[PDB]
Amino acid sequence: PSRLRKTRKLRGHVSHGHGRIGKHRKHPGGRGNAGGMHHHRINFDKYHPGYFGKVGMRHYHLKRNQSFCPTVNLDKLWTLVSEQTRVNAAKNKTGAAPIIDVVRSGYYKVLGKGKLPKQPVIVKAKFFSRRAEEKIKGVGGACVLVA
Amino acid sequence: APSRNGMILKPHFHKDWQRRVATWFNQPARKIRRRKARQARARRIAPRPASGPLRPIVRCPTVRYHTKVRAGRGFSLEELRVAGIHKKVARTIGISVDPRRRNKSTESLQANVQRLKEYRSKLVLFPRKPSAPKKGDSSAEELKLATQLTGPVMPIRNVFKKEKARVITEEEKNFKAFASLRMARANARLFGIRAKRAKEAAEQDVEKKK
RNA sequence: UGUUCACCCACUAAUAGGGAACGUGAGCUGGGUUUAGACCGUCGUGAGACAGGUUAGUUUUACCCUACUGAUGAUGUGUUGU
RNA sequence: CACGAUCCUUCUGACCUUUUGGGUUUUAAGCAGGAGGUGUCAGAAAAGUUACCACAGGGAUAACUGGCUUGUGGCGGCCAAG
RNA sequence: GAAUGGAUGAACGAGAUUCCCACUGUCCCUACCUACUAUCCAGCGAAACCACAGCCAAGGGAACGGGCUUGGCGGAAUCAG
RNA sequence: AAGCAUCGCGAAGGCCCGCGGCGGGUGUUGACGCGAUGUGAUUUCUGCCCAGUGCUCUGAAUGUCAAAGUGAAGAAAUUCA
RNA sequence: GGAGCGUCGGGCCCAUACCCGGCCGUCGCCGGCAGUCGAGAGUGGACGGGAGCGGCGGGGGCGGCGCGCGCGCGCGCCCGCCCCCGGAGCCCCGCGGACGCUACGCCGCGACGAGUAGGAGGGCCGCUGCGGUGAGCCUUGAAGCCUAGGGCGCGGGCCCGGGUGGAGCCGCCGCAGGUGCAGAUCUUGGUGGUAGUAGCAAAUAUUCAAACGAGAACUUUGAAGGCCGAAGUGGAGAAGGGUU
RNA sequence: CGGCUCGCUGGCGUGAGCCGGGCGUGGAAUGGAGUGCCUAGUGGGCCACUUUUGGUAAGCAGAACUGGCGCUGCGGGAUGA
RNA sequence: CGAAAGACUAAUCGAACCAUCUAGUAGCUGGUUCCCUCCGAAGUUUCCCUCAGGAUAGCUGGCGCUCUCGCACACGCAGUUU
RNA sequence: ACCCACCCGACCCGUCUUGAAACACGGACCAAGGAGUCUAACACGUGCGCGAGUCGGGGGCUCGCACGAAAGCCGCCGUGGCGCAAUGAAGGUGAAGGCCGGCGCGCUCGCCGGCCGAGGUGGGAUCCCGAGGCCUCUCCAGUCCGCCGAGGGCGCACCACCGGCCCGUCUCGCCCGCCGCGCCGGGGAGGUGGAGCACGAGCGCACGUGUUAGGACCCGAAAGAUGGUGAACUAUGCCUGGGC
RNA sequence: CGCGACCUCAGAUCAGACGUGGCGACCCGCUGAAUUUAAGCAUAUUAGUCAGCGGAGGAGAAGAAACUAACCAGGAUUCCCUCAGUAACGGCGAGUGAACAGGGAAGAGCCCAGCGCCGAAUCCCCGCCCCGCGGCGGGGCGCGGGACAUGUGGCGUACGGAAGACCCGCUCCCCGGCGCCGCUCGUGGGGGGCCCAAGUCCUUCUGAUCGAGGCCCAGCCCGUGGACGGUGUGAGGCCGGUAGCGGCCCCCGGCGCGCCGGGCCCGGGUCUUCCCGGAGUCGGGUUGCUUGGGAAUGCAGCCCAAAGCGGGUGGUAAACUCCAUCUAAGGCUAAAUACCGGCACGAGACCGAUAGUCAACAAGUACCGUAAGGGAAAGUUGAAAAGAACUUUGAAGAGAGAGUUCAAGAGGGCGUGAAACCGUUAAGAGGUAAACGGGUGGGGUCCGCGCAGUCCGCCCGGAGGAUUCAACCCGGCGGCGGGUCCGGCCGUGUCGGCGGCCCGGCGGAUCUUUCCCGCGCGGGGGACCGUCCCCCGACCGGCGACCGGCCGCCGCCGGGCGCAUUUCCA
Ligand SMILES: [Mg+2]
Ligand SMILES: [Mg+2]
Ligand SMILES: [Mg+2]
Ligand SMILES: [Mg+2]
Ligand SMILES: [Mg+2]
Ligand SMILES: [Mg+2]
Ligand SMILES: [Mg+2]
Ligand SMILES: [Mg+2]
Ligand SMILES: [Mg+2]
Ligand SMILES: [Mg+2]
Ligand SMILES: [Mg+2]
Ligand SMILES: [Mg+2]
Ligand SMILES: [Mg+2]
Ligand SMILES: [Mg+2]
Ligand SMILES: [Mg+2]
Ligand SMILES: [Mg+2]
Ligand SMILES: [Mg+2]
Ligand SMILES: [Mg+2]
Ligand SMILES: [Mg+2]
Ligand SMILES: [Mg+2]
Ligand SMILES: [Mg+2]
Ligand SMILES: [Mg+2]
Ligand SMILES: [Mg+2]
Ligand SMILES: [Mg+2]
Ligand SMILES: [Mg+2]
Ligand SMILES: [Mg+2]
Ligand SMILES: [Mg+2]
Ligand SMILES: [Mg+2]
Ligand SMILES: [Mg+2]
Ligand SMILES: [Mg+2]
Ligand SMILES: [Mg+2]
Ligand SMILES: [Mg+2]
Ligand SMILES: [Mg+2]
Ligand SMILES: [Mg+2]
Ligand SMILES: [Mg+2]
Ligand SMILES: [Mg+2]
Ligand SMILES: [Mg+2]
Ligand SMILES: [Mg+2]
Ligand SMILES: [Mg+2]
Ligand SMILES: [Mg+2]
Ligand SMILES: [Mg+2]
Ligand SMILES: [Mg+2]
Ligand SMILES: [Mg+2]
Ligand SMILES: [Mg+2]
Ligand SMILES: [Mg+2]
Ligand SMILES: [Mg+2]
Ligand SMILES: [Mg+2]
Ligand SMILES: [Mg+2]
Ligand SMILES: [Mg+2]
Ligand SMILES: [Mg+2]
Ligand SMILES: [Mg+2]
Ligand SMILES: [Mg+2]
Ligand SMILES: [Mg+2]
Ligand SMILES: [Mg+2]
Ligand SMILES: [Mg+2]
Ligand SMILES: [Mg+2]
Ligand SMILES: [Mg+2]
Ligand SMILES: [Mg+2]
Ligand SMILES: [Mg+2]
Ligand SMILES: [Mg+2]
Ligand SMILES: [Mg+2]
Ligand SMILES: [Mg+2]
Ligand SMILES: [Mg+2]
Ligand SMILES: [Mg+2]
Ligand SMILES: [Mg+2]
Ligand SMILES: [Mg+2]
Ligand SMILES: [Mg+2]
Ligand SMILES: [Mg+2]
Ligand SMILES: [Mg+2]
Ligand SMILES: [Mg+2]
Ligand SMILES: [Mg+2]
Ligand SMILES: [Mg+2]
Ligand SMILES: [Mg+2]
Ligand SMILES: [Mg+2]
Ligand SMILES: [Mg+2]
Repeated sequence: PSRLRKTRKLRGHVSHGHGRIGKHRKHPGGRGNAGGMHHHRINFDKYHPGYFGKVGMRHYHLKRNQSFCPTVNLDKLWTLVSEQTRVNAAKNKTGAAPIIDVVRSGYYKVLGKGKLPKQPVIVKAKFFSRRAEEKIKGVGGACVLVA
Repeated sequence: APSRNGMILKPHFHKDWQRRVATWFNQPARKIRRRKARQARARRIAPRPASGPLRPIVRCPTVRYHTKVRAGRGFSLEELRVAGIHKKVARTIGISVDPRRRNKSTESLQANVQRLKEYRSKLVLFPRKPSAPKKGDSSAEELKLATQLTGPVMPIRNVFKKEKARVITEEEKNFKAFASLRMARANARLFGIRAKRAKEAAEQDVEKKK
């Protein structure tokens, strides 16, 4: 919508909002990220601390899927399963504890943020945190490694 | 020139890109054309599935996909050999065959034999002439269907086995997972040197004798 | 002497001093400065340099407005002439 | 006051990390601290000439006039030792 | 200052100087004449240039005004210069 | 410009072209010639300077001087000779 | 005998400054109004017993918190009532509520208003096309054009009258953009002043009569006077032209 | 005021940090405050009072301080940043 | 190509002309289209092969939010003074 | 609003500039044309939908498309993107604490049972409780309705401060674990680096402004590069003719 | 010095074939800048991009792993989405920059050399006959030529293959013709032709209407047709079309059946014995280019130069070592993909004659340039030419009358006809260039009046005329509002029915395989939970969600009411 834009309101005025002392010349700074070291340095090193320089190790044929390891927190572990597993449990009276295959739901690691409700579980997962393990045991459950 | 905060960003419009802009005003016209051509091909292969041939079940590669299962390119030779379909014939009954597939584990093999067996059950081979010889099915299962199969033939559905609620034996509860993982990491790490030091120590024991 | 300036001869009453975009190039002239051609000296490895010398080198337009010069006329006095 | 970023090099440091299908060893690559310098000292790697010259501009800036000033030049007082 | 050539030198030069004789309007010092113009007329008929325009003195002013301030003043339309 | 004076070359050569060729120009040529520079008819001269920058001559007597090749140690990349 | 200079009076002169008033806009007000009492607000109302001229017998405070338009009252007759706006008649009305209320509306009080570069808001300002919508307009005259006609708007602009014209065009709500010019030694086209001006001056030269003809300075014929003066203004080619 | 905490400090004590109570206008004048995001133009300046450096001085060059002009009309200063 | 003047090479030569790369780049000239309303600057900072430009502070606008109470019942802030 | 008169006022615009009526440039006049665009990427603001999710592409199913190259639908609804977790160069690791009771010597360390469950200080719009008024036509009783409300509380968001947790790192220390007792693995205390956590705010769509890359507001070089055309002029050589 | 084989080479206007140039949007192979960015510049970038050369096809190229990976593993090529502005490169600056996996579009796989077996079992050309002949083919017959053992053809190629013995089960696939049947998706494939609904109805405007009003239901008639165009304005019905699984005729394709001519004796498993791979290539060194590819991603030249349990890859140089993974140095292959050139169509929130292509027109034209090349301007009378007969002035161009046209105030460069600028006509002014702002005056032009503008409207009082009613009941209709929620429909929250629950379905990682069906899994039942529906009673919000009676009120029509009422008029 040109109708709404600013150039409609600038019609009539000479400079078109670019001033008349200094003008709208083509590329007064240099094109683009020109002068990162010289003559634009201050902007670079007060809004991009650490642009310039190497750091760390190269890694040639990176393939991301090798390092694939999506995490989930205890916080919302019960979310993976239907409420009626968490309900048929705190009930039942066998002391059963329902299984939660986390790898089925698409998380490999189980990290340990959050309060887990006092209600036993069997968490199957590829990897665990230390704390996530501990919390799980404290609920009265069992962590289970899977390949 | 940059002005107070923003991504120091690199656009790739320095070559003559407007010479190679590729618009998509086709796409509707395209989508139709494919669709017509699709419906034509069905009609040509008259009672044969529109899909194509039947294709194997197959697991993806890499740790990432790993858990999922797709359709593969074609059934291996072992899978045809065990099912008892002559490879040259299998092409003629709508069974995809690749021959470059290895077959590592017997769980993936027996599944894919089972597939072909099931296919052969629910297949309606018409006889060559209207006069009916062996193999060719009855005119009952022929009149009741010279019907095409819409969609992929015997589709693969990645499926899960429901685990019932156990009781947690004092042993599961005993397990120290995180520790176990740390241990298992370090033993892979240190396997190799440990073996070299033991090889050193064995040489020192033998060197003591001489 | 391109000179401004300078000096000398002569006359004279006297050979005072200045200004006008250092009056005055669609007024001239173009000798000199100050393109390009060339020579010499000094300087520069060199291309080249030199308020160092030399020689050769295109000086456009007015019919507009004004100003000035002269030329017909103009309003008035009824018209005309004296 | 007496000093120097990124990149690169070099040395020192840990039973350190990586060197990619796995293992051992050399090698290399990282991590951390010093050194090798940028004096145009917040840090290009860099000789002239053009009178054969060009282009973008500048009265932000020279070479005339004209303004301001009058040191300097020119001209004129006052005092009065001579 | 010596083949970055030195010194010379008859002949030659639309080459650079200086003097003398002759000759002359170069000048003292200007004048008269001729032809073609310019001029007036018939016919024909362009261009550059052009903010608006077009009388001065002084003032101030981006420090030399046609326009501003204060004074002088101002009379159609034109011709040749 | 004639005149003078240097310099290179005896042809698998001097000088030069060409993108390339058992290519081409000088050259249908051979030092009284081809090629490269200066000075500039004649006359008369043409001093000294080989430190500098050039050019050139010699070359196991010899400092440095690359790739290959030779040896060396190393498991090898290699390093050193 | 100032229209000079120094010291001082009264008086008068006028800026867009100051004061009062009008009108426009902006800002602010916990602004007001979806329908109610109420102007330093400092209550209103059940309802029960006991009673009545009683009351709440508190500061030269000069007073606000308490008093003289009634509390009980006139009527029905010491007892009853002290009644209902579909009717008190109203300055307040709690029974229902604008002429007003497109709540992006309407209304009230104050204050304030220079502006380049620049920023933002609003434009029932303007251009062209699209979805909607105006039972829109139009040969009984669309667009455009022109107008010493009538008006509106602060303005961008707009609307009507008349003329001209001869086929299409507009209002509103949305969307869209190749959307508004005085300048760019801007581009393309057109037109002036300059101007009936400069100019139609290289190479000696024309004159008389006639013919044709609407018409003769210039054609043609005749006569005269002139020039080129065989290195020609003569007589023939080459190239080039291409029907001259 | 009352009490707790300390791995600090130390003859005992410091000093700090915590809880729990108890007390209200603490000079004049004025004014509603705080706070966060996007952000253009600008980065040639000049002038006056006073102060002030260079300079014989300048409508010269250079600082300070405030206020101007620039961005700004209006009355006065005849004319005028 | 030049008996050398940087001469000449189709009115073009200190590098011809034609088409393209090409809408070449420009810290530099020039221009940059309707109305009202409200707010309204800077020419100073540090850095820059920086000094006719950028960066960065500053100065401007816009959007807000959080609270305050003239609804007899206020805290904080200042180009002052005490 | 057309013309004329008169008094007062009044230099020509545009532009660069500290300064323009300038003896600064551009501009004789009129018409039409004529310059901040579009794409991509980012950021912030705003509007809408859904919300620990969101998403639509790409693909597919529904039609000869009149309107359609639309519209609709999809275990593709989610392959996947962004988001929901960081931190380390990396190997890797990865956001909880409190309290109570018991057992280990409570050793501000190690292990076993119960309860609460995102800490605390100050300020915080707002809610909540509310002594007490303040009247009612009388003396008291007395529920109903307000108005205010001293005093006291829960305290959103947000801010400041102090605690805590996660990753990197250092320093100091003492214990645990077992299929592999090891140059194995795990924890503690105290600092200190992190674009962290501390009951989530994102995703998609749309508009606006700003900043960039692109012809990038419009106009402007001197140059540079590739491939072609010319010696009809002129330069020089050669061939064949002419002339003095 | 003969004749004859072959080998290597010539020549033929020998017989018969092919290749040459073009186009170039897309495609394949080379070649290859510089403007530009970096605020300078040389590496980098621009860019393997423009220009240059080569060669194609309807597509091209690529392609059946010397692949990915490191998994529980995928499995040719191309294309899209994603990966990802990521890993990486880089004066680590500017900047640049992939791949695998994952999801899709599509989907298709094959053949030699070799090693071997088979009397060369093979091929080409001659010549005679039968068919067929506008894509030169079949069949037969020839002591008719030649190619070929320096290797043709069948079997066979790594997914293994061959040959053998017995286990099994049985025998259609192809082409040259000749016919014939069903015209075979935009709903009869492709092409061609020719066809198919309804007003010129009534009035009326007009130069002419396709307009405006009407016409048994917005009017008549068709409507599977109201797209579009044309026709003297604006047309579903005047005409061409448009709609339609509408028609007919041609031709051609494609597929179905029959007959003939040929070819063709074409399997699989099981055990044994044999068989097996492309050299100046890989690989190394190198130099140069190239790449994100980094101690060398790919291509090159030069030098070296292999092997066979080898070789290649396994993204950091090397040695040792295990694993994994392909099988290189020969070849063919549709498809999804591309398409600013061509032929033929369709459309548009585009432009509307200084725009849009250079070009709406006798445009790559005229014109320029030696040449390469450059390159315009330019649309519109009217419905119809009805384009002005004739008279007259003039040598004529030009006029004046006349005429045509609705109009020439449309006259052949003619629709409309702005401005600059000019002519005239009218008015007004005039020595400080004009022009301008503010303020008045004078004159003009028109515009509104008034031949009193005393402007209207309520209510009232009076005097004159005027018809009918208000008021009042009565009968009818319609509307509102109300509570008794009275009676019934209606729906919110709650409770009761466990009643829909199987006569109520979906969802669930809840359960059960006591079930059923199909092969521990899939589908369906069967429990269970969550969610959505029937039955009646009770309480409550009695809600604009409605009905029925009753009430009250209002309004209209019709009755009555004749005149102290009732309106009208002046
Ligand atoms: Mg701006
Ligand atoms: Mg400007
Ligand atoms: Mg700027
Ligand atoms: Mg498919
Ligand atoms: Mg002079
Ligand atoms: Mg003069
Ligand atoms: Mg002159
Ligand atoms: Mg001279
Ligand atoms: Mg000279
Ligand atoms: Mg004259
Ligand atoms: Mg290995
Ligand atoms: Mg010179
Ligand atoms: Mg010079
Ligand atoms: Mg020269
Ligand atoms: Mg100056
Ligand atoms: Mg000398
Ligand atoms: Mg000598
Ligand atoms: Mg000399
Ligand atoms: Mg002037
Ligand atoms: Mg010499
Ligand atoms: Mg020497
Ligand atoms: Mg203002
Ligand atoms: Mg402005
Ligand atoms: Mg018409
Ligand atoms: Mg457009
Ligand atoms: Mg214009
Ligand atoms: Mg004349
Ligand atoms: Mg002749
Ligand atoms: Mg500036
Ligand atoms: Mg300025
Ligand atoms: Mg050049
Ligand atoms: Mg441009
Ligand atoms: Mg600059
Ligand atoms: Mg503001
Ligand atoms: Mg400037
Ligand atoms: Mg200046
Ligand atoms: Mg100006
Ligand atoms: Mg001046
Ligand atoms: Mg200029
Ligand atoms: Mg001019
Ligand atoms: Mg215009
Ligand atoms: Mg947003
Ligand atoms: Mg920004
Ligand atoms: Mg831009
Ligand atoms: Mg240009
Ligand atoms: Mg260059
Ligand atoms: Mg060809
Ligand atoms: Mg550059
Ligand atoms: Mg630049
Ligand atoms: Mg440069
Ligand atoms: Mg490149
Ligand atoms: Mg090309
Ligand atoms: Mg192909
Ligand atoms: Mg291959
Ligand atoms: Mg692949
Ligand atoms: Mg991303
Ligand atoms: Mg690249
Ligand atoms: Mg063979
Ligand atoms: Mg029509
Ligand atoms: Mg029609
Ligand atoms: Mg018809
Ligand atoms: Mg490269
Ligand atoms: Mg490796
Ligand atoms: Mg191929
Ligand atoms: Mg035209
Ligand atoms: Mg036109
Ligand atoms: Mg055109
Ligand atoms: Mg036109
Ligand atoms: Mg026309
Ligand atoms: Mg026209
Ligand atoms: Mg007409
Ligand atoms: Mg007309
Ligand atoms: Mg006309
Ligand atoms: Mg027309
Ligand atoms: Mg007159």
